[PDB]
Amino acid sequence: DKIKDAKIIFVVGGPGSGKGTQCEKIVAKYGYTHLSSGDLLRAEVASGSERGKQLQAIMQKGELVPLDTVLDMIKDAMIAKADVSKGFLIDGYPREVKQGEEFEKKIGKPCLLLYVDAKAETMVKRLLKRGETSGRSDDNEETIKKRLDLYYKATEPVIAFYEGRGIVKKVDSELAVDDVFGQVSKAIDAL
Ligand SMILES: Nc1ncnc2c1ncn2[C@@H]1O[C@H](COP(=O)(O)OP(=O)(O)OP(=O)(O)OP(=O)(O)OP(=O)(O)OC[C@H]2O[C@@H](n3cnc4c(N)ncnc43)[C@H](O)[C@@H]2O)[C@@H](O)[C@H]1O
Ligand SMILES: [Mg+2]
Repeated sequence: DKIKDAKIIFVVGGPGSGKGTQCEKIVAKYGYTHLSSGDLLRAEVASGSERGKQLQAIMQKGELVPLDTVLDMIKDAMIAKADVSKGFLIDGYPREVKQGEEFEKKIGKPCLLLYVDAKAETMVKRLLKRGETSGRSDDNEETIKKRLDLYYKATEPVIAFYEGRGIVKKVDSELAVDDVFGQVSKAIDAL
């Protein structure tokens, strides 16, 4: 039960808002264990498994993969690091209110949610630029629009939920990367 007593930080924001970017800075500075739902899912794809093929199809459409699948991947990763971790940074989960609730039922309660806030047009620009070079098949304009629609519909209520909980710190991800990280640092330092 090292885990349920562990420091757990949720990182929530739209596609291309800068979640991963900020999380890499957090890792370098604070040394937290970075668990990205996207990275865990893409790792399953990379394994060549039949599960991986199914997840790949879902992610290519810009849709949410089943709750149990991603939560179980995250839980397993947390357990594998429970003895050595300085704290957990959960990046890209939860993306619906039910994902937050099941995480609290099966794992533990977050002490902080970092709301990486960016405008829709900013996210589109960022993702199209990244899509010029990235290995992501979902960085195309049509799928980008689907990802955004899902974000506002399903994931923004997550932000509202943890605002009601009282643990959200909003960071302005339209500033320069280091400037955003200053706000991130402020929030983490106050823990
Ligand atoms: N919980 C879940 N449940 C069900 N399904 C799930 C799930 N999680 C994932 N899935 C499935 O997996 C798919 C992929 O999800 P996932 O990969 O987890 O989420 P994502 O939001 O699509 O991730 P991105 O990498 O696109 O965005 P990011 O916010 O991390 O931005 P980044 O820092 O890279 O930055 C983006 C660009 O902007 C640049 N940038 C960042 N910040 C700045 C800044 N301040 N100024 C200028 N440029 C910046 C960056 O250099 C970069 O080029 C989902 O669509 C879904 O299908
Ligand atoms: Mg990311």
